[PDB]
Amino acid sequence: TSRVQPIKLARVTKVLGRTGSQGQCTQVRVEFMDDTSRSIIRNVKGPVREGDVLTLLESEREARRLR
Amino acid sequence: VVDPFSKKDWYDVKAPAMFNIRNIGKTLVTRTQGTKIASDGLKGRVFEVSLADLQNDEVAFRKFKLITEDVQGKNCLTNFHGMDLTRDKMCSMVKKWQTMIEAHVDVKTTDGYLLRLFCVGFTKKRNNQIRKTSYAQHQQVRQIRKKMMEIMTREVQTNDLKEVVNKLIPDSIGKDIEKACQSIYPLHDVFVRKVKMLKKPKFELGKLMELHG
Amino acid sequence: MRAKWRKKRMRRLKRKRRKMRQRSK
Amino acid sequence: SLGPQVAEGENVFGVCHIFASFNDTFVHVTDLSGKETICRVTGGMKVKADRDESSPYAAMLAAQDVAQRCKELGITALHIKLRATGGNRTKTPGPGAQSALRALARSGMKIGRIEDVTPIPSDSTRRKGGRRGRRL
Amino acid sequence: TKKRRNNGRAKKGRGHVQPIRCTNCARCVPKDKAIKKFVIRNIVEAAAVRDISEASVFDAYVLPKLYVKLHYCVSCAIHSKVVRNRSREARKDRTPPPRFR
RNA sequence: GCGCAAGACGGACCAGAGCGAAAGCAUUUGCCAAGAAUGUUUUCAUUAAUCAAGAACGAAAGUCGGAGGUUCGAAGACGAUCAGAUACCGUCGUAGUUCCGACCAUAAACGAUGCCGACCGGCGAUGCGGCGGCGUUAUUCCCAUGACCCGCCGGGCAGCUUCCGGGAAACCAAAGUCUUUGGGUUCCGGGGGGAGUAUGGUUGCAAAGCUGAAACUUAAAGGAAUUUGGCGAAGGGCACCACC
RNA sequence: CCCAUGAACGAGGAAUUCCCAGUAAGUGCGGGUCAUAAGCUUGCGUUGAUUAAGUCCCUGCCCUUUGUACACACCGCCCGU
RNA sequence: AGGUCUCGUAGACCGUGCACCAUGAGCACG
Ligand SMILES: [Zn+2]
Repeated sequence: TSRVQPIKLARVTKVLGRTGSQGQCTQVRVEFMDDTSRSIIRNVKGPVREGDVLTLLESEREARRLR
Repeated sequence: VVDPFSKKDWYDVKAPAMFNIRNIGKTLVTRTQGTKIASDGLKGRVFEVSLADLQNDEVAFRKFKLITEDVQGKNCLTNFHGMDLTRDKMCSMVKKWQTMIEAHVDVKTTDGYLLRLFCVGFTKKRNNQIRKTSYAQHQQVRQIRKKMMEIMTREVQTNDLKEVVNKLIPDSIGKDIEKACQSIYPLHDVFVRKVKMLKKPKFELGKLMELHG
Repeated sequence: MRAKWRKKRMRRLKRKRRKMRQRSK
Repeated sequence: SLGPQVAEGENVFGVCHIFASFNDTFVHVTDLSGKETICRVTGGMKVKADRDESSPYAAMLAAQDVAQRCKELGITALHIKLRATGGNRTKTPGPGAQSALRALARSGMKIGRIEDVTPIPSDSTRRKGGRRGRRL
Repeated sequence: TKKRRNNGRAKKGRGHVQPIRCTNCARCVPKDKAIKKFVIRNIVEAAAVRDISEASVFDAYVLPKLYVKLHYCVSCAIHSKVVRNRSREARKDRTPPPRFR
């Protein structure tokens, strides 16, 4: 990479199904505080409520399958 | 033993005056090592360029062939060699439940240029059309093909290469074909698929001077 | 035993018997 | 050896021919004329195993090596010429092409127009194998 | 016994259909019998599209697509999970499955 | 990357679409010749379908003469796989695969359903020709033309439903109109093997093709469709004696 | 029961077991065995957590569909020299 | 004159592929 990128905050909206081979990961619809328009899908680990605020490092990538 | 990039040069290629931006890239060649010269080895090169890298804001999926045949030092001047289309556009235009019409015309310009004009053509489903087929009869296809043949052999023999290269930059021949063949079958997707150049005249340097302006 | 190779072997046996008959006479 | 004019905001353009089969990955970088190559690396250059010649990891290693090489040479803008094995064989590109392209982009390099230039035939000769095919 | 109303193909008034080669295999399968796959994809899909998006010299540059057509032998079609098998009453559904994803 | 030379093949458009008696037929253009269907208040007036002898055509492979050998590739050579491979796999590779003429007449040549003709439900689309009727377009006015829409007619490739009916059932607008058994007319089958074998005739350069038994042996060999079964078949569900 | 003797053991490879709330774990006390008798088992009580409110990846089980020349039911039937 | 237009959500594939299968000694009872 060799690039700098600021930490961008996030906020979940609706919980989705739980992906992963053993069901470890979880899909969730997650949305940014400072950019109200755009909303992406990210793979999260751990128990998530239905509206808690989340901290995200990279906002470029998108969620996928277990692979 | 020695690094091969020490005895190298750098040269600039020039688009002809029919285009807008004369700078399209740079190439490199070795020095005049021994008896051989670096002038002829820089000659036989084909420079594939896109239309958007030459003009400002137009169709960007048109490709052009440029070939050099004269050098004077730290500079190269090109010439038209052919016109092609990108593969993704060609694969995107073809689809099921429609007909494809293709023809090729061998034409000779006012100069010593034996070109070869290709074409495509695809019929259009109407807006209120319920039928999923939208095919055409064979004689309708023959008439449309003959119309394309006479249109593409109408506009080349009476005029030179420069203004027909100027005419090839926008959609002119395809729009003329689509306007002409509207009564036979309302096709919508007309393009000149490929332009191939077969014969070269005797090369003289004044044409390359006045071609680039 | 499918019929194709059985017919092939029987054809070979018939050819052997016929060519033995023509070497005998 | 280097670009003579100063690059303030502009860039120089070469082409990079990626050729990805199902058992090898070629990264070949050539000038805009198409005749004069500058440096080439293959998937067998960066691994001592004949089976991992078409690998995402070998593609990343080859892409990083060729990106570094054209970085000291002085080319920073690349045109991608992607290619499969073509011909009468399959037309789907190998899995190492995407990883090689991503690793070439991750090195800090500017690209231009990308396309596929695989040699698709109209109708070629008979395919390799029998009528019943390569059954296993 | 008779399995289908047709004979696994679409030949109704022809007798001979120009055979084609398989993609994974090299079987000489007739054209109307082989399962045809037409997939529309692009060069990069999710793992490198943003990485190209902030590494391109042209802004708003749409990625070109790749268009290929695949011919599958029946054994290769079952083995690659392209087509499955249904019950007796559910075999006579000529509609394609709903392509949600 | 630039050209040159040779041979093969015409993708994507390509369809439960078209033509042909059947094998079969896909770059453009030109020439010759043939044909279905549609239309007809044109002509002849019973000239009609089936057909033993006889005759033409007939996929691939195989044979006989030569510049053609690009690719692919029976036999053969090599390396692995394996307990054992002269099999699955990989690299070369002869004869062929290509053309011109002379041969043979065999396929799951299958819609596993001879040909002509009459009758007996509906529906929605497809291809050809003809007919009728609002509207749009080849820009704005008027005609017919091509494209589109709404119906109808005749022939054809086909699709969905059923107490019309049939069938052992799969299924069938034909495989229906059959004990309430007769429209006309060719070929062909009599348990399973032996056996498409022996012999004879016939055709062919050959390979083989057609015609085609007996002795002996056997109580079964077979066709549809249900219930757990068994899949190195595909899914779905459950479990801290499974996992995270 | 009393006094001396004071070894290995420095948190253990491959592999593997048990467990979602007064639970695991630490801790002691009863009963069985008993003339003499608990490093076992069954009950009782004290202190008292980390993690999770899912998955079919592994290990097994169950169901549906499909194929069958198998029905003493694949440890089945079965071809040839 | 305002500055972050409003509402709801599958948008999920993508170096992923597997060798090694020979044989079944038989089989009740009314
Ligand atoms: Zn295959």
